Amino acid sequence: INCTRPNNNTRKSIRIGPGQAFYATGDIIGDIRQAHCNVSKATWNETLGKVVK
Amino acid sequence: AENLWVTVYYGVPVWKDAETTLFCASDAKAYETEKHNVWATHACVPTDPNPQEIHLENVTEEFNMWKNNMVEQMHTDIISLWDQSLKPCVKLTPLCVTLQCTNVTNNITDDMRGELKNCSFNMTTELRDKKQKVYSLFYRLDVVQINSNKEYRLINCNTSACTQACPKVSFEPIPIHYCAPAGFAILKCKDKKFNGTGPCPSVSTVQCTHGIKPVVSTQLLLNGSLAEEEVMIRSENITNNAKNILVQFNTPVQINCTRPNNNTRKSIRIGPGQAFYATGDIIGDIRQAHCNVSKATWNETLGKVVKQLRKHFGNNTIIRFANSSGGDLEVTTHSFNCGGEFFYCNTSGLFNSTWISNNDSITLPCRIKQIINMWQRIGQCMYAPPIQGVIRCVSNITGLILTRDGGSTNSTTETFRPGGGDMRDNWRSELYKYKVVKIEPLGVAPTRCKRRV
Amino acid sequence: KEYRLINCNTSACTQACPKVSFEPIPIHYCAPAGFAILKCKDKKFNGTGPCPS
Amino acid sequence: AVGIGAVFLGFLGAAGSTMGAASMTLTVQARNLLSGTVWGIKQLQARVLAVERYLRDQQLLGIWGCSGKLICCTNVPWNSSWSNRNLSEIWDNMTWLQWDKEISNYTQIIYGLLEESQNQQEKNEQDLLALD
Amino acid sequence: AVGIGAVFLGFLGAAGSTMGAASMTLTVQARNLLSGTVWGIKQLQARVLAVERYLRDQQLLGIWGCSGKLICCTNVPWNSSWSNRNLSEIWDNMTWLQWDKEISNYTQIIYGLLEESQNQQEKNEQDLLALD
Amino acid sequence: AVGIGAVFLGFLGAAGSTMGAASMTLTVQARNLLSGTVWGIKQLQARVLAVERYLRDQQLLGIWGCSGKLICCTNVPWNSSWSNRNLSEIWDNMTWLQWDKEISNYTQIIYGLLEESQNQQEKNEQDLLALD
Amino acid sequence: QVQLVESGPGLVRPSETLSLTCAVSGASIRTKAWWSWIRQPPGKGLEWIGYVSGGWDLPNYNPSLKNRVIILKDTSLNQFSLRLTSVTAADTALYYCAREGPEDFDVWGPGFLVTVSS
Amino acid sequence: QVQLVESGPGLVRPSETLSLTCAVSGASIRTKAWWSWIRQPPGKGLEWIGYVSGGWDLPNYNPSLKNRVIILKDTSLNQFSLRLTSVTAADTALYYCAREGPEDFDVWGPGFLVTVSS
Ligand SMILES: *[C@@H]1O[C@H](CO)[C@@H](O[C@@H]2O[C@H](CO)[C@@H](O[C@@H]3O[C@H](CO[C@H]4O[C@H](CO)[C@@H](O)[C@H](O)[C@@H]4O)[C@@H](O)[C@H](O[C@H]4O[C@H](CO)[C@@H](O)[C@H](O)[C@@H]4O)[C@@H]3O)[C@H](O)[C@H]2NC(C)=O)[C@H](O)[C@H]1NC(C)=O
Ligand SMILES: *[C@@H]1O[C@H](CO)[C@@H](O[C@@H]2O[C@H](CO)[C@@H](O[C@@H]3O[C@H](CO)[C@@H](O)[C@H](O)[C@@H]3O)[C@H](O)[C@H]2NC(C)=O)[C@H](O)[C@H]1NC(C)=O
Ligand SMILES: *[C@@H]1O[C@H](CO)[C@@H](O[C@@H]2O[C@H](CO)[C@@H](O[C@@H]3O[C@H](CO)[C@@H](O)[C@H](O)[C@@H]3O)[C@H](O)[C@H]2NC(C)=O)[C@H](O)[C@H]1NC(C)=O
Ligand SMILES: *[C@@H]1O[C@H](CO)[C@@H](O[C@@H]2O[C@H](CO)[C@@H](O[C@@H]3O[C@H](CO)[C@@H](O)[C@H](O)[C@@H]3O)[C@H](O)[C@H]2NC(C)=O)[C@H](O)[C@H]1NC(C)=O
Ligand SMILES: *[C@@H]1O[C@H](CO)[C@@H](O[C@@H]2O[C@H](CO)[C@@H](O)[C@H](O)[C@H]2NC(C)=O)[C@H](O)[C@H]1NC(C)=O
Ligand SMILES: *[C@@H]1O[C@H](CO)[C@@H](O[C@@H]2O[C@H](CO)[C@@H](O)[C@H](O)[C@H]2NC(C)=O)[C@H](O)[C@H]1NC(C)=O
Ligand SMILES: *[C@@H]1O[C@H](CO)[C@@H](O)[C@H](O)[C@H]1NC(C)=O
Ligand SMILES: *[C@@H]1O[C@H](CO)[C@@H](O)[C@H](O)[C@H]1NC(C)=O
Ligand SMILES: *[C@@H]1O[C@H](CO)[C@@H](O)[C@H](O)[C@H]1NC(C)=O
Ligand SMILES: *[C@@H]1O[C@H](CO)[C@@H](O)[C@H](O)[C@H]1NC(C)=O
Ligand SMILES: *[C@@H]1O[C@H](CO)[C@@H](O)[C@H](O)[C@H]1NC(C)=O
Repeated sequence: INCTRPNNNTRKSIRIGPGQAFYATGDIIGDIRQAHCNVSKATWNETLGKVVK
Repeated sequence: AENLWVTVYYGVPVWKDAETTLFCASDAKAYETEKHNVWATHACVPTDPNPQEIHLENVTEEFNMWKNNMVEQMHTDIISLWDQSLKPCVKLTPLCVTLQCTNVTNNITDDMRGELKNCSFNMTTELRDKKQKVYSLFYRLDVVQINSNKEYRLINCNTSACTQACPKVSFEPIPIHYCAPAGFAILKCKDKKFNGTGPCPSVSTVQCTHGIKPVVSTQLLLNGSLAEEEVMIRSENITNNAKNILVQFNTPVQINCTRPNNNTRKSIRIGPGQAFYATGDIIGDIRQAHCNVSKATWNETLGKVVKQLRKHFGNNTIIRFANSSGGDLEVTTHSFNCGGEFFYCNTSGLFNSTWISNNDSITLPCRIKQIINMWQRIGQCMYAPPIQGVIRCVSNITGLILTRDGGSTNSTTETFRPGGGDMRDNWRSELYKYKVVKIEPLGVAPTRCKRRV
Repeated sequence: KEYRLINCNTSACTQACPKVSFEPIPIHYCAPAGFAILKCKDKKFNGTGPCPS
Repeated sequence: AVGIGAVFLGFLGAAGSTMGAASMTLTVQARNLLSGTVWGIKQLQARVLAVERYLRDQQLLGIWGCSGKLICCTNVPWNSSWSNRNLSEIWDNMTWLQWDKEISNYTQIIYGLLEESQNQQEKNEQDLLALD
Repeated sequence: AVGIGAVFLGFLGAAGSTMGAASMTLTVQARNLLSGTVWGIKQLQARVLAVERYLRDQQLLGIWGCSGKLICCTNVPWNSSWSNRNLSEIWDNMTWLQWDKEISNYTQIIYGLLEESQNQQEKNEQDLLALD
Repeated sequence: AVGIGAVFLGFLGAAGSTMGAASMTLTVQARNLLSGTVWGIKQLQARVLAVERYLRDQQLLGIWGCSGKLICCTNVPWNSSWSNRNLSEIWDNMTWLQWDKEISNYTQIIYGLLEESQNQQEKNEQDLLALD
Repeated sequence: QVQLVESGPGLVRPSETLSLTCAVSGASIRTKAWWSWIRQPPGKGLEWIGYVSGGWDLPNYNPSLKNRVIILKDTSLNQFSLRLTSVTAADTALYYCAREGPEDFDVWGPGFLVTVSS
Repeated sequence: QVQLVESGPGLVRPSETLSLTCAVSGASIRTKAWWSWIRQPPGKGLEWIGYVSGGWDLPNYNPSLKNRVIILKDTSLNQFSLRLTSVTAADTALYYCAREGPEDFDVWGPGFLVTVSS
């Protein structure tokens, strides 16, 4: 299985207080896409055949 | 007779070198003071008085203070104890605030800046709705200029929170005796002349070490164990210069240190049951903290260490001293904790001398930081409470920590500079005598006896 | 006429959790190995001295 | 020295003398092996490491011929390749440290020989008490 | 298998074989019983539970006839109602698991019989050394 | 009482009786000596103090003549200045508490005498097995 | 305040294994006590079967009971059980669980008639 | 730097139990040492009474002292005590506590005249 978030992220340090770091999300460098996973169709159909058997 | 059998002897005296944990021990006189106004006589067993220093004869063990254990364990124990004596005390998170600071009321010249800055600021009271305006004094080394008007902030307020030390617990050293547990013994090399590494021909086993008071000092280590007759220098390698040189001399040099500025502490209520101890009035003159030393005794001890240092570098060798080459504050000066307040005192007056092969008193000015960050952690700073009264202390200088400059290119002179470095070189000045061994019983040996059926 | 709480200038206060109740459950004390608890079973016994039973 | 004539003093005192002289003083090195809010964990792990080492030594003895006899003649022979020295010389000439340096290689085979000898003695005693 | 002929291998290796074959390999199951910031409490309670179980077993042995002999004939007889099988059959026919399933009921009376036998032997030996 | 005739009951039951009667019941006082997020430290230090005391007692026995015999005749004599009473009177007349009050002074010299006697017996047995 | 209550059959066939069990409340089993079984044939006197102890005594019976009596204590359930293997019809008797203490058999059980009949 | 100081009587009746006690400072008792008692009749030579050890040696005395001498060490108080039961007036002597070490009796006590008189 392959899984990815393709949205590139930039973290940003915001100082909450003395020595308190919070990590927010900055810019989306690039396209705004949707995170997704992939599996091979044939191997998944074959393994479903195996578990059916 | 030649049909030799074997025999197991249990309880054979033989040991090996090992690395195990250790055993705290404090004297019961420090236990007599109630509620632990020094750290951890409850986290440390009471010392059995006059324990067994049983001698060993015709025994040769190789000691090595540089790859020694238990100095790492002493460093870890003191660090963990210093952390464990702060978790009760008050965090100074609400103190990080915009400070309106001016100079202290003083007839200051424009050349010499005021070391003390008065600072007024907002502060929360016990009640959340009401805030108060309050003033205090701080040093130059604790405030920076955030950016007409002149407004400051504390130095630590953008790296870490600070924990104010409790005025109950004092930082004066009580002597720590280290003891081995069961199945281990501490061999003390009792040799008079012993340079820290190699075979010690006169050792003695022991169960508990001597009184090792943990002092915190960078150069000019204080109140240590002085040598028997000579002045002994010790190095892991004298030809190497990256390693320090621990100089332990015989006659302890008396040092007098004082802050003459009389101080009045002031309790400011941060919140419910939260006390902060600021500086109030300077009752009297505004003077500068200083540390004396005796001129003749210091010149004599420098002559002694020159006479001893010429052994490892040839007779016709010029030996000169210099001050520290730079870096952070607390390795340039020599720093310590007198009366529960920290001194950072300049040492250029003690190390301007050169030495050829053939009633006064040195004063040297100090500076007083109120916050400290010792051991150089990532997120901890200790604020120290200002103490009442003119403060003085007398101490016995025992040894130096020197460093040879990286001399090349065919020079007769070889200069020395005092370098603090790691704190472990203090404890390596007091754990050179001891090592820890594991007893292994049940040796086996051939003899002539057969077990009958 | 404005008030404050009584404790607010000596200490902070911890509100008790409504889960944990303060009603006493009986505690039995027991000795460990190598120790024994002697109970003076005398009827008339004023707390001090020889207990014959 | 002080303990001359009546050859004894405190523990590890015989460690410099020869092994023949040190053999008469073994009870105290056997003795000083057991007795002696986060530091309690250090104290406790030291104490249980001490009793674990002592129990391992007592179990190593107990599977051999001697439970607590503290000097045990046994039935395994001695390879003279191991010592390869004069027998009465080592009891007037060598320390236990030097002897343990000598037979450092020749270890852990002796213990299996001891276990084989003790199990053989046990099965022989079982047969002897069986046929009677 | 690999350990055929010279019948031994690692601990619990004889657990499948018969009790007669397993009786020759008992030293290692005796051996692997002792040696082996909040997790230190778990480690410590595991270690002290191990040494408490081992000391309870050694004390149960020590009040009987054998301190560390590891095979002990004794003076108590055997009720044949308990085993009620052929004697030499069980050493070639039964595992220790099946034998412990057999005498699960007939337990804890044997131990008091052993204690009575040992105390009787002790008072008899005290009388024997007293009148001499 | 209930245990009259067959003189036994639970542990510390014989503590009121005379030492001659109490001598027949010693196995249980020996038995009830070992078995029995910050409170775990208290439980653990209690358990390891119990096993440390038990191991110190077993080691004090093991360096004497008896490992686990629980009644040990030995080879040291008795100074009659210590007891200075009629011998058979104390086994029908005295409790163990009163006897321990009697010989409170005369202690810790007996133990060194026991160690000297055991080491002398060990060197005599070593010589006896050596010349054979 | 101790209370002993027997439980088990009162009608069994001869040449079988008889077993009762007496529950104990009001006190503890592991006391200075012999938890005992005592019987009585009907119209006749008592017959002490045996005891067991809450300490570590070995149980001692009447030798007339022919080694067929095993009294087993259950300290985890505060009970103690009589056994009688190979019974006969002449062993019909009231059975009693009791407690020997510093006084002699203070708290008994009520005592139940086991009538062994074929 | 060791310092030994005797304490006790100097005038006792004969046929009694004599006992001194020497306090030790400057070092430890449990060292490679025999903490010893040595006496001297007045005008005459020394007379070694006996010793005790800070290790685990059994104390060994002069057999001329007729087994009336028990030297007992007190490691919890850094002391060691002489005893002498059934004294006579001829046992009048200066008494000395001392320390046998790798050198021979370096630090003594000052030595006090016990004059046994009736
Ligand atoms: C540890 O201790 C040592 C020992 O004192 C300190 O070393 C001294 O440091 C100071 C400065 O840090 C050195 O500098 C001296 O400053 C004096 C004051 O400066 C005023 O005057 C000069 C003009 O001379 C102006 O430019 C300046 O803006 C100030 O208005 C000077 O007067 C000194 O000059 C000296 O040398 C010249 C040479 O021509 C002479 O003509 C002068 O009369 C005078 O003697 C000098 O510039 C001082 O030199 C150091 N002392 C020594 C003995 O060398 C360390 O600073 C201290 N460590 C730390 C961290 O502070
Ligand atoms: C302590 O808290 C008080 C209360 O907030 C602070 O006082 C206030 O500070 C602000 C910032 O300077 C003042 O605003 C400015 O005031 C000046 C002068 O009036 C005006 O010219 C500016 O335009 C701006 O409004 C505010 O007035 C002032 N309030 C009061 C009542 O003084 C104070 O700064 C805090 N710190 C200290 C050290 O007192
Ligand atoms: C070790 O000793 C030497 C002198 O032998 C010290 O050198 C001196 O260092 C100071 C500052 O570190 C120099 O002061 C200068 O003052 C002017 C005045 O305003 C300032 O503008 C400069 O920036 C500088 O601060 C001083 O000139 C210098 N001495 C010489 C002769 O050059 C050195 O600091 C000492 N090191 C330590 C750690 O004390
Ligand atoms: C280095 O060591 C010596 C301490 O013995 C100190 O050297 C001193 O340096 C000052 C510099 O102004 C000298 O002051 C003047 O020197 C000229 C000669 O150049 C002289 O004619 C003047 O009358 C005036 O004294 C001073 O004499 C000199 N000391 C000696 C004994 O010659 C200095 O304190 C040390 N360096 C540092 C950085 O601490
Ligand atoms: C998941 O991603 C991996 C990335 O490595 C793919 O593996 C590669 O697939 C290509 C296409 O067939 C091959 O040419 C490479 O040799 C493969 N490399 C490795 C290391 O396996 C994989 O095919 C992907 N799977 C799916 C189902 O998308
Ligand atoms: C450091 O301060 C101490 C303060 O006690 C000084 O010691 C005194 O010095 C004076 C002057 O010589 C003597 O009269 C006193 O007898 C000393 N008292 C004691 C207790 O020693 C010491 O001299 C100072 N040292 C230096 C180098 O300044
Ligand atoms: C899986 O593969 C078989 C063989 O080609 C096919 O008949 C079947 O329809 C496949 N399953 C799916 C869900 O496509
Ligand atoms: C140290 O004393 C000697 C002897 O008086 C003298 O020659 C030397 O110059 C002194 N050293 C210093 C740095 O004054
Ligand atoms: C022990 O074995 C090593 C090889 O591992 C060998 O070098 C050494 O010489 C041996 N020791 C002795 C004393 O022969
Ligand atoms: C063990 O006793 C139980 C009764 O508790 C009985 O059911 C079982 O059959 C007995 N076991 C054997 C092997 O007879
Ligand atoms: C034990 O010794 C003390 C002296 O310490 C003495 O008073 C006491 O009488 C002695 N005990 C007996 C029973 O004599």
